Amino acid sequence: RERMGHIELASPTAHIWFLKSLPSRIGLLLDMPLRDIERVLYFESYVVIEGGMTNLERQQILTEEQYLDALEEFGDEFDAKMGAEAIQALLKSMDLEQ
Amino acid sequence: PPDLRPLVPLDGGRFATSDLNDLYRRVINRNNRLKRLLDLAAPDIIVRNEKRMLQEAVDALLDNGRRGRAITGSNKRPLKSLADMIKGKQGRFRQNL
Amino acid sequence: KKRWYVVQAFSGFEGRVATSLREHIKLHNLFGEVMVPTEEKFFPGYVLVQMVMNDASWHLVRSVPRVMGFIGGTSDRPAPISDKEVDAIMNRLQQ
Amino acid sequence: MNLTELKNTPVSELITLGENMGLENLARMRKQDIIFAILKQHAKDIFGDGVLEILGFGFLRSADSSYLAGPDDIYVSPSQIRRFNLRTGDTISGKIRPPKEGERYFALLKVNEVNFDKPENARNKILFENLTPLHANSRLRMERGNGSTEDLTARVLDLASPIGRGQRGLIVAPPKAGKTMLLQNIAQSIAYNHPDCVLMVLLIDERPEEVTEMQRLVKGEVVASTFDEPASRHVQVAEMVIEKAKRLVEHKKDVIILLDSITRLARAYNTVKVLTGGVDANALHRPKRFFGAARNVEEGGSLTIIATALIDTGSKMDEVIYEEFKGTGNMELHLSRKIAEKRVFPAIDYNRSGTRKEELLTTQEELQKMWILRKIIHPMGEIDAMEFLINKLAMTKTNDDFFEMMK
Amino acid sequence: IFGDGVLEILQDGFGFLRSADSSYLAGPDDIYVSPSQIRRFNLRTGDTISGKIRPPKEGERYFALLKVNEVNFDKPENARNKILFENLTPLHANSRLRMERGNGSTEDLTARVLDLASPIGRGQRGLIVAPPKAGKTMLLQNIAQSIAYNHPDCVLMVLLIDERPEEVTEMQRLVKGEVVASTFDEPASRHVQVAEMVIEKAKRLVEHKKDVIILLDSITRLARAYNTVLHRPKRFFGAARNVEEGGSLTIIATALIDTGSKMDEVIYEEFKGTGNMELHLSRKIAEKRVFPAIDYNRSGTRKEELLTTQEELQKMWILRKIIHPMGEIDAMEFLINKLAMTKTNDDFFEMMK
DNA sequence: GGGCTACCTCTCTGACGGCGAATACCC
DNA sequence: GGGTATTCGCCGTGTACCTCTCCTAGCCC
RNA sequence: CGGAGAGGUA
Repeated sequence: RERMGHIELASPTAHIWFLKSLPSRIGLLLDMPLRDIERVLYFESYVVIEGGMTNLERQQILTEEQYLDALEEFGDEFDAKMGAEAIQALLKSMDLEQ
Repeated sequence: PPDLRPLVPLDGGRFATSDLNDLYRRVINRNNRLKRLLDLAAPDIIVRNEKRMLQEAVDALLDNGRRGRAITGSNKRPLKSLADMIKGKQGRFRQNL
Repeated sequence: KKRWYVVQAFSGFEGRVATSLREHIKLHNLFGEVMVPTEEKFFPGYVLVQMVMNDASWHLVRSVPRVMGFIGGTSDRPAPISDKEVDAIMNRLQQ
Repeated sequence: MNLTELKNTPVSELITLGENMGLENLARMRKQDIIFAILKQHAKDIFGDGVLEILGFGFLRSADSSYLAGPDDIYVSPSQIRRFNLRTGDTISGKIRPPKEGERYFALLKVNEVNFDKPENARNKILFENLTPLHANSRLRMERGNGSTEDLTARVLDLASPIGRGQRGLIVAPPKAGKTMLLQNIAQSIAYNHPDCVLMVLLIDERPEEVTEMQRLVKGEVVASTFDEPASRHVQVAEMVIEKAKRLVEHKKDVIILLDSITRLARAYNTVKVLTGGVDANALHRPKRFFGAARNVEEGGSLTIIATALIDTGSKMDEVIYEEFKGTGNMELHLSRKIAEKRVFPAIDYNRSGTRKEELLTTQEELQKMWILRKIIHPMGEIDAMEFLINKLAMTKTNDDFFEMMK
Repeated sequence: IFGDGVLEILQDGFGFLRSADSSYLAGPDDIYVSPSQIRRFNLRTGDTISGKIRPPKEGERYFALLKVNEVNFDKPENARNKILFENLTPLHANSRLRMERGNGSTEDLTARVLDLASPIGRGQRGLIVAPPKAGKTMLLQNIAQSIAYNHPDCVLMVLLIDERPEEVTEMQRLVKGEVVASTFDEPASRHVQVAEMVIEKAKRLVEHKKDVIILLDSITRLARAYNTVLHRPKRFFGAARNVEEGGSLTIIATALIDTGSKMDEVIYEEFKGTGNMELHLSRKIAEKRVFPAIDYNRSGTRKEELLTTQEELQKMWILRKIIHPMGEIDAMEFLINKLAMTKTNDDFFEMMK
């Protein structure tokens, strides 16, 4: 009655409470609107992670076509991901004091 | 813990299993599928959606019905998530505290 | 030239959705081949279809009963799978 | 594209053909999986055949696998069975298709040939249970006539018990007497003298070395089941054989079944109120119908079943089975162990041998010469008669010259 | 880190690599075999697997197999294209496995009488019928020593199930070969498991064109094991066969009769009609201290013309026609006095004519 | 009929009290 | 640059008590 | 030692 167990997930996932808290804790923390956060987590768009020397933005959202198009001219430092790992990596790249 | 989510030991073989145990069963199903799907090195188009299926399975486990179409039971009755047992008039506070 | 896409319902209905799909193709007379991966089971309900993406075919793939449809970035346009991954699943389909 | 054609092809050609089609490496694959993979790639029409085994659905068993459940069985829907009135044993040959997504067996679309005949001739037919039985009319002579040294066994068999169409005899012989060599001489003589008849050899609960020996020796179909298989398969194989035989007789065919395990088959049914010896009251009913199924049809065709009974095996159960089936048949060919120990082949008991209604298979002068021969052999002993018979049949080639010299 | 052992695939799908020094016993340090590697190489129970292993990580209790280097003392590329044992066509005994030593020693008298009574070939399936205290131990040692002396290339495996531990150590330190046993200190669950590991390893060697000869002195004991926990032991006995494509399997078992229990009589009566060689031993000759106490009249071999020549078969036929009228003791005294005049059986045949 | 494991069809039960709020409309 | 004007669902549902019903079977085997 | 729905009482 008083001991629990755990489950090792094969892929990281986001908490629905903080995702739809009204206001969303994830949303206003990264300055990213909730409109596209739902598409990123549900694997429906892409987000930039450490773009580097390119014409991209830190947290710019781009579709599948824009993902393939940008990959043609920039495929060395370009790095975009989708899902909860993309936002998780974005969370670790964020800073508090700055 | 299992004592906090037991079954219904009625007279018979069938069991009106708790909505939480059904939810935990689905998450393990959707997780063992994804655990095997990655060792096989399946195409991303399958892994991408299957992680979304796992994503929409954990959301129902935590707070079902808040995102969108609530995962129902057999035909119509929705299932009680972990939030429903604490939120509302039938939660632990307003019913047992 | 035909491309590869995924016809996806609620996971589990790989079996009967294809029997009706092949039969629906021969009635409308843009579709190359649908494969079934299995072992002596991966893709529990995800079927790969060799076809071309057309506005008429978009409704046809959604007109077969007991199916959801394509899954991608948005409901506006479906998302293809890959060029190398099709060869990857083809190799594992044989071996 | 036929199933039996790809089964006869060697494994080397099947692997080479598969590699050209662009598939999995067929080296680490089974032969059945190779053919199953080729049929799928080639279908992206296919024809098959087999004996129907109705379970409401059914499958098409193969003869090369002794009617064993295989992954390449063709599924037969009950709708087609109810439409064409198909039964267990009907040979079905038609177009087949590989199993679709979620399926595991080949499906039957259109049947082309039923029991090696047009479907219009099989839809209107008389059942086997309504055919009028008769005695042995046509003479199935076992004598070779080539003057070979192995023909002496057939010559003695003709003088002891002539075999005709629809005959239901029994070969009574203790173990270690020469039943194997005697069965081979009969099967070889049937395929040589009467090649038009359908020869079927059934070996239930026998050694595997003996199975492959008979399969590569006789000119016919060999359906056997080793002792490594349970009695459930022994029952299933026995039923599939007798059902296929009945369907052929219904089409006016001459089916010959050379059974060598009537005692082992009875043990199989007894395994799947206890009397004396350990025999159940309702255990011998199934072998009783399987044995008595042999009969001569007046409208056309016949069914010959020659079983070899086992005696003096040390088990009281086999004695009760033999004593019950003794009064069932109409032909007993006893073999003496004492003559077999003297290395006198064949060791046939000519005294207790005989055939009822033998005048329907031999002429008047032939029956008289056989009657006179028995009146000379009967006073002499068993061993003395065989030595006398062998020394007299070795001087000439045909039995007619022997009878002419006795007078 | 390198390892070796015989594979034992469990029912769940995975398996372990048992050790040979522990008589195929489940040990805490067994090597775990992943199901992926089993599907990759089509491995089955009995396949000798030798390759690189690794120690268990946090949460594991067995050594994981990373890469296999040698399969059944051969390369995996040669074992992938093989024919299963169930598809091999059995045949009768063709090659002659002569047991005569040829050194003229008095110990060879047991092997000489055995060759004149029951010639043994490759793929033979016989039974050594003998009551208790008849000389089965001395007869078995004479056969094992004669096989290792005449045919050193054959793989000799003496599997002793439900026997004394002191007798196991004596046989292992006397014969030249592999000795696996399972004493009565453990229940019949291990007796069945060890028996299966041996027959599976034997079948794999036959598939690799090897001549496996198994001297199992427990067919009566193994039958009691299955009856406690005749379909299983009969398939184990009938597994012996001569393969035309290559290799053979000879299983020489010793049956126990007149043991005071009627159960053993039914087992002997049922297995009598299975094999094609019976070597009966007489208790009267055994109690008189006349070794080998072999009943020449009760002995015999079916299809013996495929292992002996025409002149050899005739001499054995004439010898039996003279031995049969004489009594059991009189025949042995006649045979011993005639074989003692010379050293080889060729001189005996020349004097009889 | 079922054994591991699939198989339904519906999103933008609908009101109001309103409430900060995503979007949008001017000021 | 923002201060209101749409909008589309979003959380706010008196207490206690009594009776009664309903509860999954789908697919190729 | 349940979940929804219906009816009734103060």
